[PDB]
Amino acid sequence: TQLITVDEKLDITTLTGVPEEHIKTRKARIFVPARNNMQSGVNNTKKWKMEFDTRERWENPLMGWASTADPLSNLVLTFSTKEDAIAFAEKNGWSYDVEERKVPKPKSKSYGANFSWNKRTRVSTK
Amino acid sequence: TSVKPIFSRDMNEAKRRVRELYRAWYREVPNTVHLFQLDISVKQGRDKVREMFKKNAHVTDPRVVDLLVIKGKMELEETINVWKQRTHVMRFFHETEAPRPKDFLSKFYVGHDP
Amino acid sequence: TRPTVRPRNDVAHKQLSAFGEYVAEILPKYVQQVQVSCFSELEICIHPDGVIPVLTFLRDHSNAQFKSLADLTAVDIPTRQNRFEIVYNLLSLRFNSRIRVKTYTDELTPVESSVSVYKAANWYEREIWDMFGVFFANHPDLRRILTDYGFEGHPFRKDFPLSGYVELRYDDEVKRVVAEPVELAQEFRKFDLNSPWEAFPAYRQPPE
Amino acid sequence: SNLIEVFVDGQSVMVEPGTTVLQACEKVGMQIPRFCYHERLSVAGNCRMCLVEIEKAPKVVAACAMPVMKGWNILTNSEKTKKAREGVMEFLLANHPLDCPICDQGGECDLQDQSMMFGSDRSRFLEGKRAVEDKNIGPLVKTIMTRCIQCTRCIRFASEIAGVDDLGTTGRGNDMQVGTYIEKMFMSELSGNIIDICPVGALTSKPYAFTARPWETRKTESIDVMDAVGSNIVVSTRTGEVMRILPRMHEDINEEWISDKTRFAYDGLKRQRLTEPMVRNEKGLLTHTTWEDALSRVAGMLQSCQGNDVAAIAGGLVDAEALIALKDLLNRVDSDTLCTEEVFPTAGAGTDLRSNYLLNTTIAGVEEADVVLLVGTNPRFEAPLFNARIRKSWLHNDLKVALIGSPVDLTYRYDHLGDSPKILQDIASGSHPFSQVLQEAKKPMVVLGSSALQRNDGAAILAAVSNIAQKIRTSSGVTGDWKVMNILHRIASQVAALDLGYKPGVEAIRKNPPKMLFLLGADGGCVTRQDLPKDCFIVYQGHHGDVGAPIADVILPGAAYTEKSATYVNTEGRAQQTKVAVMPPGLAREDWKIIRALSEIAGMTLPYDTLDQVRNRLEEVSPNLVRYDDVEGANYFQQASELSKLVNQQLLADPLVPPQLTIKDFYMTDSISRASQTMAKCVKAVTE
Amino acid sequence: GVRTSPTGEKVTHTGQVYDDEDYRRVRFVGRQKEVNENFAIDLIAEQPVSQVGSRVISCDGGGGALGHPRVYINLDKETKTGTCGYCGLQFRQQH
Amino acid sequence: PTVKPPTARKFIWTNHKFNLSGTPQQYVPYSTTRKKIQEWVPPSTPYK
Amino acid sequence: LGLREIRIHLCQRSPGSQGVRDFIEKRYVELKKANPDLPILIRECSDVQPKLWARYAFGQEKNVSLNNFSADQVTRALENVL
Ligand code: SF4
Ligand code: SF4
Ligand code: FES
Ligand SMILES: [Zn+2]
Repeated sequence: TQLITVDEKLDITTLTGVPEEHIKTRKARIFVPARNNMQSGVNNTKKWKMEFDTRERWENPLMGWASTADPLSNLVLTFSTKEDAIAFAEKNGWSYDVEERKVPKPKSKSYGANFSWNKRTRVSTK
Repeated sequence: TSVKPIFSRDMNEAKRRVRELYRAWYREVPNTVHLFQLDISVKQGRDKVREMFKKNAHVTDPRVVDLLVIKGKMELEETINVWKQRTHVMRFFHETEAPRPKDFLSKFYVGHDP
Repeated sequence: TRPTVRPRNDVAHKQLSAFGEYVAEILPKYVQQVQVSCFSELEICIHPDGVIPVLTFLRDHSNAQFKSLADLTAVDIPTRQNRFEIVYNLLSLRFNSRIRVKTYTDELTPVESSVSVYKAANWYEREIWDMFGVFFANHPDLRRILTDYGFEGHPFRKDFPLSGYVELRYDDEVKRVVAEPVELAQEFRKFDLNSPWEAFPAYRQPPE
Repeated sequence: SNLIEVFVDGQSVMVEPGTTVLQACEKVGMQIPRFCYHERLSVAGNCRMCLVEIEKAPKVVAACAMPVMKGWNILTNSEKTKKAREGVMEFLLANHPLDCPICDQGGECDLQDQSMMFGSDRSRFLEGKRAVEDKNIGPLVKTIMTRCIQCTRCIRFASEIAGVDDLGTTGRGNDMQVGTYIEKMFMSELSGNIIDICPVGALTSKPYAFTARPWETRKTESIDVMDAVGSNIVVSTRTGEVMRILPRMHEDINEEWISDKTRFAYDGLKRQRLTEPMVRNEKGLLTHTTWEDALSRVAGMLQSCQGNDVAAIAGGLVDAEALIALKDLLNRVDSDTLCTEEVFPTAGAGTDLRSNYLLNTTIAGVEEADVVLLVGTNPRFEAPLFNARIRKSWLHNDLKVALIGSPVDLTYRYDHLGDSPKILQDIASGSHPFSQVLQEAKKPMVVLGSSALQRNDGAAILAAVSNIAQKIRTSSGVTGDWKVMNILHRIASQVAALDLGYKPGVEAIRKNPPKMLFLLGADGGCVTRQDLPKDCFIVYQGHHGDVGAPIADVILPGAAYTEKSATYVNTEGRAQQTKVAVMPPGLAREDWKIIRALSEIAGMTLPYDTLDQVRNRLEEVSPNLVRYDDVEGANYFQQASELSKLVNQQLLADPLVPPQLTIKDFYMTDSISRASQTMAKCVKAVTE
Repeated sequence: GVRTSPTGEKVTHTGQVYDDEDYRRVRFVGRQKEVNENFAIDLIAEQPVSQVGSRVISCDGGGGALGHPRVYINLDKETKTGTCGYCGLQFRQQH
Repeated sequence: PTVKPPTARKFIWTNHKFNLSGTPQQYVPYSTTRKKIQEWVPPSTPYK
Repeated sequence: LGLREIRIHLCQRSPGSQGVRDFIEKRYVELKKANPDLPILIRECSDVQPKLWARYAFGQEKNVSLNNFSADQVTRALENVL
């Protein structure tokens, strides 16, 4: 009711109990995941995935597994806008990198363009 | 940006509540080190307590400082009861080195640590 | 769709629609959404200042009894200015209907301790405080239940990872149980599984 | 004006004319289940899965070739649309075998995803299921043609972007074997791209064939190496290691494209790597030891030596971060000499002047060029993705492309002008009808290869090409800003070293003899222990060294491009950082970490410890290199060419030929590609 | 049935034998490395190549719906005998 | 099971090696995997 | 000791940077004829403070800000460096 409020940023790493080593050490990455190109389906777009950097993964000497001393290794954070993505990355204290979304460029194709008269565009095989 | 407070009006009442909390922690140590049959002198534990208070020293929002006061209040109630045990109080200490320094040469002999 | 398809009660659809329109018209101060699911349970989406008034209304008023309290949950959703969702669930004894009171909340600004109107909400509030951090002012006892007291971090966030930061073992050096940083002997192989190709065209959110 | 209305499911939107239904559905957010369409190829209405019902129509039309007439109402989710999709999917799963366990596209099929989300569930067709005899298309591509659904996608692929025409349809009815009738190895560049074009598990990878499965592996952002272009590459990594790589899309460059060497190049990256620092022993044997003895020996020698005897050759795939750190320690001690494997002339201020030493235009912007000539190179075997862009340009709009130096197998009916620099300058300057095409054309491009840069006359040929570009620049009033002129390179770290103010070429070592030198990835024989005094003290910091490494005195295990967060520059000046995917085997720490540790141990220091502070000093040296992902267009071309008149020397009549000319010379020119036995298999396959 | 290390240890069907600079050998000390005695590759070459004079054949592998699913393999190449990807056992046509 | 015991497959034991934990002859775990990264071979010849 | 390297930081729009563009139109070929031995270099990124730096004497770097300055003043700063 028009109360106390100050206008400042947020530093939630004092609250969430995380080690400051894993705060100042690592660095987030915010990106739209590129389409797995062997498939052709663009539903895997329309997100904003936040990952962390990959780190040390040695081998289990007894079996031949993959062991790591990395607690923040296998997270991913699905967001829906870059604005609140960068806002959250600022808000929870860690540093971050911002890649940029690259759309499929629209084109101009026709079967009639494939079957021209003098133009060298000619499929010659179908 | 009318945002609700928790308890205080600025950082000053927050300083008052946290110095009350620090007084309670300071006169709350010797009963704990007498009760739990511990292993460490009184002044060393008090120094790590005041070091923990020194750790969060760059917080300016009143809600966050009030919430840390609430966290310390909850932990102080649990330590002044006998709900916690020897393992938790030793878990506040960090004696299980891991002596891993910030020396770039020592960061180089055991590495991959940006 | 005559075999193998779950039928739905359109009678209950119309009744819950009329009742939700009733509640929304009679409390205009706090009601923001009333939605009816296709499987017919009522949902009421609520600003976090009518917690105590709407719960005093819903426990009483005798057109809607709703004594039975089910869960209070908090679901952690990023990409929102107000992240968390306090979800009351109410059940009427005389009427056999269920309403989901979804009031929203942020990280820091509290809500106001439903134990003054609902005694069953006590330990639910204590649990949701210990696991998330939605502060509960005007409440008698906010302590830690379902964690260790040396443990902290509110681990039911999406920000907290799967495996915690600490890990216990015993050592004869200090003759006790110690807590070291986490050392997994196996990766927890995470599987990217979400295929493309739009499994539900009715739920297509619009593009930018 | 240029806008046509459709009611896609009753939702109105304006559409450009000439486009078709599927582009409108992707404009509104819809998809359509499709097989034979592809967004880089021609449209051939064969798959029949793409159907959609339009109102007031007795048939159901295909959504690939139908032009958008005015005021449609498109029912993407009507009744008979779903009925037709169920029918066509039930047709497709009759002649397709039960290989879903043993196939190579388990999570990455397309039949499986479309058969769930659009197909039926109860099947028919009790008896039948024809079988097709497989072929051996090549030792790089495993081929089981029974999984082929005859979707006719690789054929249009080859016939447009490869131009090779070795894959055709044979037969009729149910019996249509798609392949080569004569059992000839389909081998060319970009042949590795066909295993991702194949939307089913029919044309697949040979070295990857039965090693993984897509849901276990995790994807990782990365940037291509070994080429000056840098296609955007996603490494399918698994278990602290790899499995394989895939191309991914940048708008300006390499949209769904990758080199075949690049695709199959990870084996030599994992084959015989270096693990530990190695010091010689007085028997004469390069033993291995801990970092203490090696770094102490190197620091003691470096502190005990100064002068012009401190040399550093950085060739091959090295960072920009490591170059900044090495240059900074280098100027901490006394002075300089730095060289690369390749040579660039410094006459008209070539080390500076952002104009000349890189590709000035846009690689996507070569589509708007009109007349292009090409002085000695072979773009089929120097960044083949650029050749694919050239062929795509020539296929869509008009080009006139001439080649100077050697008639090679560029596959698009090119002009050839002969082999002499005097021929190029005199013919293109004085009087010739093709030179008249240059003067009275509109948007021309002269591409200078880095292959003819290697001779001593490179300043003269550079001066002649700059004279041609300057003459067209003074001609026609076109377009500024735009330009005829561009050059290409072979290694990205060459472009980075030209950016950071180094001396290209070994000439500073040829004149002044050094007595202490650092080899960062010198593969070829630029310098040896015979072009240098006997007491050498060379330190090779590298990975899987087999040629260059037995020469060495001190071996340092440097990291690899999949093992460190680099910052690389393409041939047109775009900073693209890599992402760490694999931690290296052995000790094998990071390169700038090694150099700053060397500054720590030897009697000096550096005011930076982390990679962000390395980026701060990189921001100090060059401002564009930290502003990622963007182009940078410089100017002052006439100023560069009037600087070029300082040295005006002979254009000798030796017939310039690109050594980048044949398949083995493509496959073997790296330590990485030289190491991998996959490349050895396909070398002996193509030769024998 | 097997082969043997130079140190005198049972190798496997997979070539994963050891150095003299290892420690998995020292955890093998005193406790028997239980290799599979019977290998897998050896049994296939002992099998008679089943020959049917058809063109395109079926395969089940030891009982209907007890084994790998039906695979229809081609027998049109002659010097290249068609191998089931599941069974492993070859086939030849006759004429 | 003397009505029909057998199976006509030639791999089945007749010893039926029983439970053996706590013996000198017991199972050990290991890796059924060959060489991982194939370390670089240093040459044997000297340069002086 | 002596001079080693000179670096130029420019953009497309700033008035002092426009003065440095005029300096680099008129007095760079004169500057290159002055010393063919000094590797001066010119850089733009997209937009930046138009700096002029010089590294010499075992790595000592010196800054001048050529913001809102004319071309003759940039010539004076070049004489200050050299
Ligand atoms: S081989 Fe693959 S891409 Fe070619 S027609 Fe068959 S299914 Fe299509
Ligand atoms: S291509 Fe697809 S449908 Fe065919 S066997 Fe492979 S995974 Fe199955
Ligand atoms: S895309 Fe229209 S037929 Fe395949
Ligand atoms: Zn079989």
